[PDB]
Amino acid sequence: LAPRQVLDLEDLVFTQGSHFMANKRCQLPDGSFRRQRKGYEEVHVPALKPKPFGSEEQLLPVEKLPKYAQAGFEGFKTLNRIQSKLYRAALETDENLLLCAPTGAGKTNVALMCMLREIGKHINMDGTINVDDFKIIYIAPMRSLVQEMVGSFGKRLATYGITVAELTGDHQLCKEEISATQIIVCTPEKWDIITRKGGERTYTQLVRLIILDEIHLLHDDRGPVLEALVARAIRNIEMTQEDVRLIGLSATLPNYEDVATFLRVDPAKGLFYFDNSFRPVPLEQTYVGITEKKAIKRFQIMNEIVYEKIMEHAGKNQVLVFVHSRKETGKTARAIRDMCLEKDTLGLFLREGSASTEVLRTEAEQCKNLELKDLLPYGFAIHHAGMTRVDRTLVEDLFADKHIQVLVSTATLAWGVNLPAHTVIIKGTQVYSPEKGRWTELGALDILQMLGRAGRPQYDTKGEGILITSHGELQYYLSLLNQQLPIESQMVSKLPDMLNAEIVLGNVQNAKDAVNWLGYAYLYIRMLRSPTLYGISHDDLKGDPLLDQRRLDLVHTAALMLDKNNLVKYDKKTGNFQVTELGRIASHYYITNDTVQTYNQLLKPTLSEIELFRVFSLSSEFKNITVREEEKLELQKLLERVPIPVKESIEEPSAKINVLLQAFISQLKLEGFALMADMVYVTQLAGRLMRAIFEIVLNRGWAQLTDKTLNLCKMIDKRMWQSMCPLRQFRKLPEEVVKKIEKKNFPFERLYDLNHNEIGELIRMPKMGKTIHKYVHLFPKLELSVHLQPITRSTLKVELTITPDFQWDEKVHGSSEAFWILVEDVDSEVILHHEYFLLKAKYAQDEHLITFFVPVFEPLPPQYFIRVVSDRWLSCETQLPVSFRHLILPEKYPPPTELLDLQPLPVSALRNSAFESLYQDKFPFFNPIQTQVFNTVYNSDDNVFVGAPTGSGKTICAEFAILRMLLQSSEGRCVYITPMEALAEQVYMDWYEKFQDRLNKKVVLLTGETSTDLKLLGKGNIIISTPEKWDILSRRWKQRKNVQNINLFVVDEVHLIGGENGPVLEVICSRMRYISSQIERPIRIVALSSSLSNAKDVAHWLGCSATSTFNFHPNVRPVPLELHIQGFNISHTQTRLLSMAKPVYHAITKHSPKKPVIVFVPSRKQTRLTAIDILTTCAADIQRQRFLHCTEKDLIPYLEKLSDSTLKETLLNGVGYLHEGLSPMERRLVEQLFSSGAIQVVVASRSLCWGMNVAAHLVIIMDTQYYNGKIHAYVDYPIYDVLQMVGHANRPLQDDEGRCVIMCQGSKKDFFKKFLYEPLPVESHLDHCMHDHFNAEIVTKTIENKQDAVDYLTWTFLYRRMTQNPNYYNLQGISHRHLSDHLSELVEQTLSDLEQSKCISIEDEMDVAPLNLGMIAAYYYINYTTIELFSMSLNAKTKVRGLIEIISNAAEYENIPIRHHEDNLLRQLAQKVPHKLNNPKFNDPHVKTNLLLQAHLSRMQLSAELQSDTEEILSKAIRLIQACVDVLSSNGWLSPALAAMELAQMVTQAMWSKDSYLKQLPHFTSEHIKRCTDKGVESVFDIMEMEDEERNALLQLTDSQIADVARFCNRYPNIELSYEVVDKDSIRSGGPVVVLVQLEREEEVTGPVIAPLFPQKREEGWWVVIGDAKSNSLISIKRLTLQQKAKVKLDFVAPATGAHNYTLYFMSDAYMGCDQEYKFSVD
Ligand SMILES: Nc1ncnc2c1ncn2[C@@H]1O[C@H](COP(=O)(O)OP(=O)(O)OP(=O)(O)O)[C@@H](O)[C@H]1O
Ligand SMILES: Nc1ncnc2c1ncn2[C@@H]1O[C@H](COP(=O)(O)OP(=O)(O)O)[C@@H](O)[C@H]1O
Ligand SMILES: Nc1ccc(S(N)(=O)=O)cc1
Ligand SMILES: [Mg+2]
Repeated sequence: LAPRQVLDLEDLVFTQGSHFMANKRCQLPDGSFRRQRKGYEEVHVPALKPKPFGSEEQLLPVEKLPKYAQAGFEGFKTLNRIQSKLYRAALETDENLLLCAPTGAGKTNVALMCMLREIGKHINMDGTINVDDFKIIYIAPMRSLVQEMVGSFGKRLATYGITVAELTGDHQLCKEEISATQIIVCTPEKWDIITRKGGERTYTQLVRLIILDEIHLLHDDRGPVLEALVARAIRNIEMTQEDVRLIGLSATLPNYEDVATFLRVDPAKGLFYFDNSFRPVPLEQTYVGITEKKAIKRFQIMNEIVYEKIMEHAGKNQVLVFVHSRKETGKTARAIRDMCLEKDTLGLFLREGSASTEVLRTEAEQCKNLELKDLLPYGFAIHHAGMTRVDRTLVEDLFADKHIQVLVSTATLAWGVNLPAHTVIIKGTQVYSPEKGRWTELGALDILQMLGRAGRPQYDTKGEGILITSHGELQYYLSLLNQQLPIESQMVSKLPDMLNAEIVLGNVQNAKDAVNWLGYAYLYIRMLRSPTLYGISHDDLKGDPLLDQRRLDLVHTAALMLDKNNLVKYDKKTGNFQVTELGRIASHYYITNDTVQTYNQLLKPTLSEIELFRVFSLSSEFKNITVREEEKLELQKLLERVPIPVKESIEEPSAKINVLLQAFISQLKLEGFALMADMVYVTQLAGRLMRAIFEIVLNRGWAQLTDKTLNLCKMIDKRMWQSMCPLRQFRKLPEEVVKKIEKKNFPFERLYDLNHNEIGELIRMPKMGKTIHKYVHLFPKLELSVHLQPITRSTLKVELTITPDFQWDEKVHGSSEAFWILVEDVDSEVILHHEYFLLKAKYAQDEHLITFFVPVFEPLPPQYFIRVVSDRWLSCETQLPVSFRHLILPEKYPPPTELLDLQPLPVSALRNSAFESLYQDKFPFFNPIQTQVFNTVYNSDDNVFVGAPTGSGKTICAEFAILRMLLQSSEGRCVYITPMEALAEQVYMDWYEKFQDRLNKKVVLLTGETSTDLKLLGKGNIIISTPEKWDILSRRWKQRKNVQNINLFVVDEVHLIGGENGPVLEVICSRMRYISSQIERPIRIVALSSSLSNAKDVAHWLGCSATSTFNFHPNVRPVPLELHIQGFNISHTQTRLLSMAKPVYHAITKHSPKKPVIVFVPSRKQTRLTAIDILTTCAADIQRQRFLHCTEKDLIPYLEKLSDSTLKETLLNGVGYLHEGLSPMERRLVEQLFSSGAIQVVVASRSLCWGMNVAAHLVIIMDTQYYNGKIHAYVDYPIYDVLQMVGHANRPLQDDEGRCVIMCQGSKKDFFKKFLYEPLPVESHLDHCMHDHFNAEIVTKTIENKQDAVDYLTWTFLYRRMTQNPNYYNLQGISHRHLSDHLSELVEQTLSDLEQSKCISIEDEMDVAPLNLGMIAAYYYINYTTIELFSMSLNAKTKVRGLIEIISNAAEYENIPIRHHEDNLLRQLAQKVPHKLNNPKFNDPHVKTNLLLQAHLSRMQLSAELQSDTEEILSKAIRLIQACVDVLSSNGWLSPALAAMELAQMVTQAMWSKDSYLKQLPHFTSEHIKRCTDKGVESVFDIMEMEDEERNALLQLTDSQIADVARFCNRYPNIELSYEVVDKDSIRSGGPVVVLVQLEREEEVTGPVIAPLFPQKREEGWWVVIGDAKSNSLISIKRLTLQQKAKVKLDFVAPATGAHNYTLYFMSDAYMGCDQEYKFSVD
C-alpha cells in the first residue's frame, strides 16, 4: 500500500471558524461615500435598481401552473421573479438544483414546487394521494426556523392530507410520529444523529427528496455536519441505486458553483444564481465601526448611534433592533426611551400614529407583564424567546398590524416569525459563546437572516439596514453582505469524529474506503480549486491531480487519533479499521473522541458519585470553559447549596462545571449572566454524555456504577435528586404539596397502603388527598416472578414473568415504558446478564415471559438478584432474589469418547463390489469418525450410538448397518426414522437411487394415510418415516406382524428428543426397545446424534454398551469450523435486521470472498430483500457481478422457466434465494446453480435449513429470532435449528475449513458462545405430553392397570434423566424414593385427566379400560382434549356452520402460526366471508383457521403464506371431520351426523352447502353455471347421459379441457344399491333386525380421487347409514372402501310393537351429490 505522512492537523485548519475570510480585497458598488465621525467610521452602499425584464421573461400565474399544484397556493395570485425561471426546473424536471438568491427573494416557494412534484407522482387515480409511499426531508439550520417551517408548510399541504412534523432536539430513537409523517423538517445535526444509528434505512428508505436550506452553513463550524450529511446521502443513492433529488438553497456568496458540484448539480441545467439586484425590497445598507475601545464609553457611543439613526423616521416608519441577550432587549428599549426623553426629550409623542389614536389599542393590551406594560403605552416593545409566553405572540400581532413603532428583539425572531420592518439596525455584533468560552463575533448566517428583514414586501419601497460593530478587522461584514465572502470547507476541524461515524456505519472499512469517502466532501472540491489556500502546493497538485496523497495523509492522521483514543483499532500495514464499543457509543451519542478517552481512562467499577461528577466535568466539550472573576462569588454560593461534595476542584473549571450541573438538578435560581449561558450549555450536553457513560458501564457489567450512572441520567432528565419524592415527576401536581409530604419522614412505598382519606390526614391537607391517590397508582410498578431449571452445572435456564401492576394513561406513560432487566451476583457487583424490556401500551396488564441463561460457579452462593429498573422513572424498580438454597445441580457429564488418530480407512475394507461402487466414485478414504465407527456397525449385529457434529458423515454410518442387513438377510427389513419430513424426503432420494436402483431392493417412504402405508411397510426392504407417521402404525404392533419382524431400526438426529415434538420420537424409540426384548429376536437399534454431553443416558436407554457408544466432541468435526458470533445491541428487530445488512456483505468479502455462501434469514420477505441488498452493495463496490461465476448468456435457457420475475433478476447478478413461496421446480433450479458454482450466494429462510441439500463454505445466520404473533413477541431460534444451519458450512472435498458468522441481539451472544462449541445436553418433555400416549396404550391394552403405567415409563429417556437432573422435571426432592413417588404422582394425574375427560375408565383404583371417546382419539391420532371439546360442543341441532367452528377449535390447529402484521390481513378477510364471526380475536390461531377454512370453501385465492397455511390445515381436516361423525353417531343424533358427512365432501372439493354441483368439474367459472342453469343442466348426472357432440357444443372447450374432464368421470363413482331386510316377515320387539346392503360399481376403472383444490391425494370413503328422519335418530352406521364389490351388514333393535317408517342413507366423504336415499319399512 501507499506511504503516508502524519499531518500538523491544527495548522491546515481554518482557525477563525465561520469568521474566516480568504477574501483579501473588497469592492464597493457605486455609492462609496464614507462619513467619518472620528469616534466611528460610516460606510454606505446604496440600494440597487431592479434589472430589466428579458425577452419572454414574464411572471407565471397559478392559473397556468399545472392544475394539481394549485392547492397550497391560495393566498398567491402569481409567481415571483425568481420563481418564474424555476417553474420548469422545479416541477417539470427531476434535476438536482442549486438556487442562489438574496435572502427574502423567495427561494422557499421554489423548494415547495419541488415538493409538489414528488407528491405529483402519487395521485393514485380515484384515491387522492399515496401518503404512505414516500417521504421528504427539509434540512434547516435553526430550530426556530424549523418550527416556523412546519407551521407554514403545514397549512399549505393540509389540503393534501399530508402531514409535516418537527423533529429536532434531544429525541433519542424517536417515536412513531416520524413514521406517520411525510415531510420531516429538522436541523443538520439532528438528521446526522438519526442517520448514524446503524438502523437508519427505516427512516430513509422511502425518502425521495431532501432539501438543504441555507446551505452556505457549509462555511460555519457546523459546516462539516452538512458535508457529512450529503456525502453520506449521495453515496447511498449509488449503493441502493435509488434516485434521490437534492436541492440546495443558498445566499449569494462566492464559490457557489463548487457547492453545485458538491450537490451533483448540472451547471447548464440546475445552477440558478441571482445577484442582489433581485431582493424583495431594494436595500439601503449602512455599516458603522467603532474606532475607539473605551469599553464603558463603548455602550455610550453605541447607544448614541442607535439614537440618531432612529430619529430619522418617527411617525410613519417602523424599526427593528437586534441585540444579543435575553435581557438586552429591555435595557436597550428603555435606554433609548430615556435617551430620547432627557436628550432634548425628542417626542415619543412624535411616534404614536395620528395625534392620539391606536393609542387605546396599545393601552387596551397594556395589562401584560414582563416590562411590556411599561413600553406599550409609549412607542416601544420587546420580543425574546426566553420565558415570554403568550405575550410573545401578541407583540407579533400589533407590530404586523402596524401599531407598535419600535421593536427591539433577540435574533431568534428573525428565524421564528416572518415579520419584516422598514429599517433594521443590528447592535454590537458580539455574542458570548459558551463552547468557545468567551466572546466572539456572531455567525455570518445570523447576520444575513436578520438583515434580510429590512423592508416589508408589500408596504415598503426601500429598506434600511444599519450594522453597528467594531471597526477593528470588521470590513469582513462588507464582504458578507455584498456577495464577496467566499464559502469554504471546515471539514479538517472535525475530521476524526466525522470519519469515526462512517466507520461505525460500515460505510468505510479501511483507509482506502476512507480516502474515497473524502472525495464526496465539499472539502475535496475546494482543495482542488484552491489548493494553496488548503496548504497544498502547486507542484503537488500537478503531480497528483486527484489529491491521492493529501486525502490519504489526512485520513491516516485522523486514524492515528481514533487509535490513540481507542475508538478504532487501526494497523498501519493493511490500513484496516476495526470498530470498538467505545467508538460505537461515541458516534451514537455524538461525543468527541478525546472525551471517550477520558471516560475510558477514569471510569472504573468502584467510582463514587463524587468522582462520577468529577469525570463528567473532564469531558472535552468543556475544554474551553473558564472561571471568570465576575462570577466567583456566585459559584461559591452555589457550591454551598449543592448536595454532592466537589473535592479539590476548588476554583478550577472542573469545579465550575460540576456545581453548574448540580445547581441545575437542585433547580437553583441563577443570577449571573454568562454563568447562566454556561449552565444552559453544559445541561443540554449532559443528557448525552451521561447516557454515554451509562452505556459504557452497562456493557462492562459494572453493577454499581451502572446504577449510579442511570440514576444520574434520570436526575438530569427529571430535574430532581434521587432522595426527593417520586411524585415530583408528575408535572401537574402542585409543588408545595410534594414539599409537604417530603418533610414528613415518610417512605413512598407506604402510600400504596393508604386511601385518599388517610393520605390527606397525614399531609395535613384534605383537599389533595384524592388526587394524590390517582398519581400513586399511575406510578410504574412491576411484579416479578421467577422459575428455575438447571441445564448444566454451569448454566441455569431462568424464566422471568414480569407482571404490570399499575394503571396506564397515554398522557403520562405515552405508548410504552422501557425497563432494564439486570441479573447480578450476591455481592451485587457484577451484571451477569442484562436486557432491555419494552412494555407496549396495547399489551399492558398482559403477561410477559422472559427467558435467558445465567452462569453459575463451583461453590454456589445463596442467591442472585434480578432487578427490573425503569429507563426513565426515578426510584422505579423491583428486585427479586433468586434463591439457590434448594438447587440441585445436575450430575457431571462424562468426557467425550476420544478420537483415535487411526490411519484413514479405504473403501476396500467394505468387501462387496456392488457395495463399494456407490462410494468409490465419491471419496478416496473414510473420515476419522467413520473409520473408528465402522468395525462396530458393519461387522457387529448389535446396537450402536454415534454422536458427532452435523457435517461429519453419520448418514453412511447408518448405511453401514443397512448393508449388513442386506448381506445377512435376503429380504430383510430396516426402519429409518428422521425427525423432519423434509429430511425424510432427502434421504429417500439418496437411498432409493442407492438401494432400489444400484442394489435393486425396494425403498419406501411412509405417508399420512394408514391403509396404503401398511402396504408399503410390507413390500419394503428400507422404510423411511417421520416419527408421527411411524407412531400410528406401531401403536397396534400386536395386530401388525410387519412391525414385529423388523431386523434393523435406525434413529437419526436423536438429540431432537429434547425439542418440540420430541415426545413422539421418544415414545416410538421406547416402543422398539420394549418389543425387541419381548420376542427374543433382538431388533438392532442404531441411533445417530449431534455431540451430546449426556450420551451415556441415551445409550443405556437404547441398549448400547459403553464401548459401542461413540460420542465425539465438536472439535472432532472432519471439516474444522471457524465460528464468529457478532452481537448487535439493538432491541427493535426491524432495526436490528436493517443494521445487519452491511455487516452481511462485509462478512462475505472477508471470510469467503470467492467460495460459496449461504445466508439464513428469519422470513420469506427478508429472503428477497437481503438478496437485493447484496446485489446493490456489490454493484456499489464497483464489482457489479462478482458473484456470477458463469456468463449471463449461459443462464438464459434455465431462467426461461421462471415466473417470479425477481430471482430471474437476482440470479443474473449471481445471487439466488429460497423460500416456500417458490415452486418446487423453482427451488430445484436455484439449488442446482449453487452446487454447480454458477452463483456464489443463496439467501434462504430459516424454515428451509432442514430442506436444503446444499453446502456453502461460509454460512451466515442473520438474526436468530422470529416473530410470534400469538404472544406479540419475538422468540429465539431453537438451538437445534441453529446447529443445523451451521452444518451447512462444510465441504469436505473442497475447503480446508468451514466458516460461520452468527449475527444476534447482544442479549443472545453469551448463550451461543457456550452451546455451539461444547457438547449439547438434552432433556425429555415426555411428561408434558403424557396423556395421548397413555390413552393409546390403554386402547391397545398395553396398559391394563395403574402398575403397567409405572412399568411403561421405565423404558423411556424421561426415566433416566429424572434421576440426573431432578430440578428440571421439578422433582422437589432428590433420588431413589422421590423417583418412585414422582412417577406414581405423574401416572396418577394423567389417568385422572383421562378419566375426567371420558377417555378411560378407572375401576378399583388399580385397573383401567378404554372408553368410547378414548377409542376414537387413538384411532384417528387426535389429541384427547380435541375430542373432549368435540363431545362437549356437539348437540342435536348442530349444523355445518357450528361444525366448522367446532372443528377449527381443534387443539391440532393450536400450532398454526400468526405472523407479523397478519392481524390487519385477517381483519379484512373476516369482513369478506359467508359466515361472520362475533368477537373474533385475530391473534387466535383458531379464528385464523376458521376464516382460512371458509376462504377455501369459497374458492378464494389470497396471500401466499395463507394458501400455504390452508394446506397445513386441510392436511388434518379429514380425520377431524370423520371423528365428529363417530361422536354424533355414538350419541344417536341423525341431523348433525349427515351434515357432518356433507362437510367431509365439500371440504375435499372446496364448495359450499348450496353451491351448484357443476363446480366439481375443472375450468368451470361462476358464469358457466348460469349458462347451464338456464340451459337445463344442473347436475353431473345430466352431462353423462347426453351425447358427446351435444356436450362440447354446450359451452367452450379445448382439447386439453376434454382430456381432464374425461379422466374425471373415469373415477366419479357410479352408484347403485340393492337391499333386503333379513327375516323381513318374522321380526319382533327386542330382537335383531338385519339390513343387508349390496354395493357394486359399474365403472370398473379406478384410480386416485381427483379433488384439484386439495393438497393430499386421498382415497374414496363411504358411509352406509340407517336412521329415523321423523324423530332425528341415528340407528346404525358402517364405514368402508368400495373395492368394486361389497356386502355390508348392519343390525339394530326393534321397538315395542307395530311398524315404523325408516330411512336409508348413502353418503360420500369425497364427492358432492352421489348421495342416495331410500324409504323402507319392517314389521
Ligand atoms: N468419508 C467422506 N468423505 C468426504 N465426504 C463425505 C464422507 N462421508 C460423507 N460425506 C459427505 O459429507 C456430507 C455431510 O455428511 P452427513 O449428511 O452424513 O452429515 P452428518 O454428520 O450425518 O449430519 P446430518 O446427516 O444430520 O447432516 C454429505 O453430503 C456426504 O455426502
Ligand atoms: N409569488 C409570491 N407572491 C407573494 N409573496 C411571495 C411570493 N413568493 C414569495 N413570497 C414571499 O416572500 C417572502 C420571503 O421569501 P421566502 O419564501 O421566505 O424565501 P427566502 O426568504 O429564503 O428568499 C415570504 O414571506 C413569502 O411569503
Ligand atoms: N442499549 C442497549 C440495547 C439493547 C441491549 S441488549 N443487550 O438487550 O441487546 C443492550 C444495550
Ligand atoms: Mg445424520
